[PDB]
Amino acid sequence: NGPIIMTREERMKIVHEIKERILDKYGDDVKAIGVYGSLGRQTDGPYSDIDMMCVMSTEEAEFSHEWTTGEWKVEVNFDSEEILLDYASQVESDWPLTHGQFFSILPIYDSGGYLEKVYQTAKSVEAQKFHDAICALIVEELFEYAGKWRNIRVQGPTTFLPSLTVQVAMAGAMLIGLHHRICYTTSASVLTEAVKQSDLPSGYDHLCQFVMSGQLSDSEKLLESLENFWNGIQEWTERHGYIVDVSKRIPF
Amino acid sequence: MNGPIIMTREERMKIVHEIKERILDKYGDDVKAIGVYGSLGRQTDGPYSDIDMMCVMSTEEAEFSHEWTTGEWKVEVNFDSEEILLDYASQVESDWPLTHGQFFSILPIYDSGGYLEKVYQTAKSVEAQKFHDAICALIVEELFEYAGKWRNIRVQGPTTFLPSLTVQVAMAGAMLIGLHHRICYTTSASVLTEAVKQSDLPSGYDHLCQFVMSGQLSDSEKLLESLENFWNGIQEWTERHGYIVDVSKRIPF
Ligand SMILES: NC[C@@H]1O[C@H](O[C@H]2[C@@H](O)[C@H](O[C@@H]3[C@@H](O)[C@H](N)C[C@H](N)[C@H]3O[C@H]3O[C@H](CN)[C@@H](O)[C@H](O)[C@H]3N)O[C@@H]2CO)[C@H](N)[C@@H](O)[C@@H]1O
Ligand SMILES: NC[C@@H]1O[C@H](O[C@H]2[C@@H](O)[C@H](O[C@@H]3[C@@H](O)[C@H](N)C[C@H](N)[C@H]3O[C@H]3O[C@H](CN)[C@@H](O)[C@H](O)[C@H]3N)O[C@@H]2CO)[C@H](N)[C@@H](O)[C@@H]1O
Ligand SMILES: Nc1ncnc2c1ncn2[C@@H]1O[C@H](COP(=O)(O)CP(=O)(O)OP(=O)(O)O)[C@@H](O)[C@H]1O
Ligand SMILES: Nc1ncnc2c1ncn2[C@@H]1O[C@H](COP(=O)(O)CP(=O)(O)OP(=O)(O)O)[C@@H](O)[C@H]1O
Ligand SMILES: [Ca+2]
Ligand SMILES: [Ca+2]
Ligand SMILES: [Ca+2]
Ligand SMILES: [Ca+2]
Repeated sequence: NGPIIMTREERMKIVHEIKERILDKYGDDVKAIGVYGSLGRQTDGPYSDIDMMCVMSTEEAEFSHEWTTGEWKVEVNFDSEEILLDYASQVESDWPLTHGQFFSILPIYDSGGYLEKVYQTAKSVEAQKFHDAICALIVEELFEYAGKWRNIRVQGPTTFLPSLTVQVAMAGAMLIGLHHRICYTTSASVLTEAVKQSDLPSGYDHLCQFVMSGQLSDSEKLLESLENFWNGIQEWTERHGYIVDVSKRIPF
Repeated sequence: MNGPIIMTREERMKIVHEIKERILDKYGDDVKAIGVYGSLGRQTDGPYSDIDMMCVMSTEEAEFSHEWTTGEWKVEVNFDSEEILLDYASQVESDWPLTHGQFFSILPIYDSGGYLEKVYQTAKSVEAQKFHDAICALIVEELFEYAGKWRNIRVQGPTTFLPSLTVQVAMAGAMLIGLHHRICYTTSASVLTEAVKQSDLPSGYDHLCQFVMSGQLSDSEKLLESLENFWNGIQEWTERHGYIVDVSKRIPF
């Protein structure tokens, strides 16, 4: 019947059950256990799942247990300290979406401040990595998206335009999050938090109103809204020094 | 940069061969093969399409990519050792229908020993069990969690996320059906349009896709009905096709 309603107290009872099972199964190879996601922020809603992370002493440990009981869902990630720290210091195009997990850790088990170390590593990422990730996002994501809707304008399909518009607004949100080096609280609040940030690219907020409201059927408006956002991107990047290399026809 | 410019297939192929020559010049006999994938590999590139190319290296553990723009056009070249590429071609993730069409239409431009054919043969020869597992994982990892997200939206918001979530659910359903039929979608723009003409869809999916394809995503009440109907169709569909996971234990490890 899909996920059921659960209270915060029931989810924490489940968490401590998982904690005991982890400690029983892996014992002294467990360095730390934490809850992240909305339960880690103590903002989980009725239908929220449980996300837990485990620091293992075993070197090269990298596995996950993800399951449902038919009523609720749990995900537990098991990483060696090195693998977890290296992932926490790595900045992809979706870093604002993903790395909020290291800012929300509720420690449940910790033998030596490992969860604090993970948090310190995530909040201390060098500014250059956000610069590089922003330039990568423009090339690998926004430029490709611009080709996709320009193709749609000349040859369709307009049936893809609503989905693409959603993706573009999300990519724009990642761009803003990388620029402010702030992680969004949750996925559902990515767009609502993005448009309250300072320093938006021209045309971004207008595009987001289509995605947030769901009024994505006027495909001519959407293409014009995408173009204005794309135009504002070049002005915004030049104004913030996120300059993309266009000088080499073949850069290797 | 003025964004992507109009380019013809002839111009894009001229660019491909310039890249091939530079790859062959730089890596010499460590290049086992070079091929084109994406819409240019299918010779269906549109005016604003970019260029996607693959390269098989003999160097062990080679795994890098060069992706760049000139301000007018964009290129991506992926370099993989044969082993890494054959391994990647034979793993089935939740997004296999989105990603692995690349191995079925490679336009060959350089090949020292049928490596491009070997990649294709590897991609088509994946065991049925790998699709079964990917489908069961997808239900747990993606659909069940999406169901909680829209149920959370109904009770505590935000509805401003609902159009986006609905797009994501339609895409995941498209992966689900593509995994079921072992069909890879052509390009991202055709994922939903091809998913809905597949036989034996879960009940409520085509209606959900009609919301997403038409862009009529402002009626939060109707979307929530539609997501629930599709979620119901999933329970019927998986359970009728044997995509069953044991869910009886509170902690299954
Ligand atoms: N190449 C074979 C294998 O690919 C894997 O990565 C796969 C996937 O992650 C990766 O996706 C990469 C991302 O990462 C990176 N952040 C930007 C890049 N444009 C995107 O590329 C892919 O998605 C784009 C659509 N948005 C497509 O336009 C593009 O043609 C496609 N190669 O491309 C690969 C599939 O083509 C691993 N590298 C490795 O297991 C092995 O190399
Ligand atoms: N965990 C530390 C690091 O995680 C990485 O993977 C990251 C990412 O791909 C991975 O994503 C995994 C997927 O893969 C897997 N196929 C389904 C699973 N629901 C999803 O989980 C992630 O996405 C969900 C939202 N859709 C979130 O609810 C979930 O909490 C989040 N961990 O979770 C990790 C981030 O939390 C690498 N494994 C490795 O660098 C190292 O293990
Ligand atoms: N695609 C993704 N990949 C990796 N991490 C992600 C992710 N999406 C979200 N996250 C990270 O993983 C955490 C848990 O994500 P989710 O379970 O999907 C939503 P949540 O933040 O717990 O709020 P919720 O109550 O709506 O569930 C996020 O808070 C975020 O830090
Ligand atoms: N998110 C993704 N990740 C990995 N591969 C993807 C992908 N999306 C699409 N693909 C694969 O990579 C190839 C190239 O994708 P893209 O360049 O993004 C669109 P295309 O198929 O070339 O048509 P188009 O560029 O004319 O719109 C696709 O044909 C497809 O097999
Ligand atoms: Ca969660
Ligand atoms: Ca989760
Ligand atoms: Ca392409
Ligand atoms: Ca591409």
